[PDB]
Amino acid sequence: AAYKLVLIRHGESAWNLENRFSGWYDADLSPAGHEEAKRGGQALRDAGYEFDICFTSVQKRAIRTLWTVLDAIDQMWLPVVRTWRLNERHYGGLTGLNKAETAAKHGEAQVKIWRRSYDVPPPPMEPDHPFYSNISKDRRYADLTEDQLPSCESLKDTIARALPFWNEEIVPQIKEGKRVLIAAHGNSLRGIVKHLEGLSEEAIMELNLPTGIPIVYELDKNLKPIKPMQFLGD
Amino acid sequence: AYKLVLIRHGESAWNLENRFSGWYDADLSPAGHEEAKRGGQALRDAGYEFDICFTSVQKRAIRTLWTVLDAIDQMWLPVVRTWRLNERHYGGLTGLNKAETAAKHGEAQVKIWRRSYDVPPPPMEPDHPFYSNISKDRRYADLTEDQLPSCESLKDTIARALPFWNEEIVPQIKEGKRVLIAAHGNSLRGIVKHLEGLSEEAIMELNLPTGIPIVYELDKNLKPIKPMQFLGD
Ligand SMILES: Cc1ccc(S(=O)(=O)Nc2cc3c(c(O)c2O)C(=O)c2ccccc2C3=O)cc1
Ligand SMILES: [Cl-]
Repeated sequence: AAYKLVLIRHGESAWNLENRFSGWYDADLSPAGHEEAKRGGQALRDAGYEFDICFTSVQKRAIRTLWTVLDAIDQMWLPVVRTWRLNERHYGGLTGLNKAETAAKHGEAQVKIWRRSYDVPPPPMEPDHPFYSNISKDRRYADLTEDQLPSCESLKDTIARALPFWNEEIVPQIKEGKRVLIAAHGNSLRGIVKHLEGLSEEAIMELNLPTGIPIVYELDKNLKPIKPMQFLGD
Repeated sequence: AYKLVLIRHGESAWNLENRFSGWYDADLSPAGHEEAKRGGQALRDAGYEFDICFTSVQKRAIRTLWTVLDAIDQMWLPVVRTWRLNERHYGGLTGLNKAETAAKHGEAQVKIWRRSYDVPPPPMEPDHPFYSNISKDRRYADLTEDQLPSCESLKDTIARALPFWNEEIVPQIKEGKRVLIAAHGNSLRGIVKHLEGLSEEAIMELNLPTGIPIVYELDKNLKPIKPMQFLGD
């Protein structure tokens, strides 16, 4: 086809292992997550993939995944663009809580409702939240407007601030013929996949992208996929 | 009072820094990596923050930058890569050690190359082991015929580094962005020469230390207000 696009979700984070809601908390890769990013890199290398430009979030689990991939494929020299707009979903008050704490405080019913809903957000991260200053006052978000910096996000909110970056900064590069690598997060990548395949809310909430595995799209000139997404590996 | 930080990468693999590594894309050795880590830790201990980073398209400089950013928890910063901050291109000498260089070209000529500001080494010819590896590397595919060097004098290196400094780095500094530059001995020599208004002789005598943060305090005209400062112990 005309174009080729590659996506990868960051490998396992240290809070993926603790089973805690990271969201905008900047958790690093776990050692296993680093190995995942490395195997994804080796997969892209064995298949001879070349890129011209890379996009990622401002979160180090995604960034380190990109670094590990670029290292594996000997393309550390590529231009890299970072944006908060490819960040993980902001999980508001749930940030920092594990499964048990979440259920204990909100109940199994409320947790299932949040879990299965597309447009209902978790509660907001309030100023007394233990990660409030760590996230909301981080200087990497200093240039965001009052409206842009979320206290919480539904999957809808997430996709809503992710697709403008896709349309305005990524799409033109692709149509310029640049071969794009996007290393990011499950939910921000869900936005892109939903747009690409024209999926429904139910369908996208059913899609679970695996950590650290390359996802290949073959696109026509209008960025319509000519076939289903493909995973790279062994 | 603007604040500018430079860092020169450390040791590369296979003893390549003593083999005119030049435009060959040698990786850091584990020791060179550790140097970058100590420099990063130095910057962390001193509480330095940056807003933007510049580096070359060579992985020993890029991995130096990555290591520093990891160490100071600023992996999220915007990063700009440019061939214009590459190490000096050593042409036909690239990859040779001292004895091989003297044996192939003679002591007289080697001394002349070594002490001259504007005499380049011979070009890297098609039979050189790195000829296609460098000249055909796709990261330089957009360079024009004049821009892609077969060899460089120190004058040439500085001449292609300073327009990047002027056009891309200077505006950032003047907007108050705190700049980090991770690059190579000779490209950084170019910047230091421009900053301190040094002569050809002085800049050929200047040897910037590796893996140590180098701090400049500049006034509004980007003239240094004091000597360069090193961070560590
Ligand atoms: C940190 C964490 C706590 C609980 C779980 S779970 O065992 O219930 N599995 C799980 C849970 C959720 C989710 C999930 O995908 C899941 O596998 C969600 O997507 C989700 C979205 C918005 C609010 C809450 C959730 C949610 O709790 C997983 C991860
Ligand atoms: Cl980078």
